[PDB]
Formats: sequence, C-alpha cells, structure tokens
Amino acid sequence: AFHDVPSLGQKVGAGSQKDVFHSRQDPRQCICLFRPGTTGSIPAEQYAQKELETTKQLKNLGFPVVDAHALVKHQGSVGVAKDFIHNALDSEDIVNNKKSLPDNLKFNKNVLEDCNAIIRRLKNLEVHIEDLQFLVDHNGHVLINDPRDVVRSSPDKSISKVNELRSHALNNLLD
Repeated sequence: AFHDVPSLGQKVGAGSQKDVFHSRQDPRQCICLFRPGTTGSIPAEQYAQKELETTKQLKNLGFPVVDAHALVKHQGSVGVAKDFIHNALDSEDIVNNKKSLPDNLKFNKNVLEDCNAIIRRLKNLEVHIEDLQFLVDHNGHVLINDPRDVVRSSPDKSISKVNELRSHALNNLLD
C-alpha cells in the first residue's frame, strides 16, 4: 500500500510531527514523513493509514482539508503525500504565540469565516476530530491538517479547538 519515493525534494516548513519535502514527482504535492517518536506506541504505517483515511472522510463530509493522496515511504521513513500549502501558517504557532496572523484584512476575514464554517459543520454532523489542527494558507483559508480520527461524538472539544484560532482573527478584525 505504501509507495516508495526514491528521492525527496527540498525540505520545507517546520511542523513538529512530520518533516515535509517538496515532491519531485508533482510540484503541487509534498512528502510528509513522520519524525522519530511522533506516532507513540502505534506503528508509523498504521498512523499514516489512519491520517489518510481520516483526511478523506473529512473531505467527503465537506470539511476543508490539506488533502492527502498516497501512503509513501523513503528509506526507513513513512508518511503521506499531501497537497503542498505554500507559505502555510501552522495553527499551533498562532495559538502558542510563536507566530502571528498577518495584519491583512482579507486574510483575517478568511480565517474568521472558515473557522465559522468548520464550527457550523462540526455542530451539524456532531463529530469529534482527534488531534484537530490547522494550516492557514497564504490567503487566510483554514485547512484541517493531519487529523487522526473522526467519530460521531460531542463536537464541543473540536469546536473549542477551532474557536481558539478564530479568536485571533476576530481580535484583529475588532482593532
């Protein structure tokens, strides 16, 4: 199920869970390989498969996602081939105040609206997304990234994760 990627492109970005490489096979894509210690006691192949399926379930349910395309391996590293989000902001940096949303108006409106849309869908479908996190693309659109699971459950936990990011955009638009 896991396809070999013979050569990685240039490394990009800075996420703690995966190291991300430009895909030498499709410049719209990137190769995202688990770093040591990031899959807990679950083997990395199972973890990658769970992320791919969950991304596709969320995509099918209408959520905005960092789409995932194929399970890959390179030497002994394991991961997923994914859409490459140029200049992505990692939601974790935002909420931990390691990076800030730009001042741009359109940018912040997009973060606000898309968060609202994600929250609206969480409520309607009543699902919980385990390890919910986001990438914000260069126009301010919010994309669910590397979801671990989705189950029919109380969406309150997931709604709280989204509002955590929305607050920043709301705060900017109020000032």
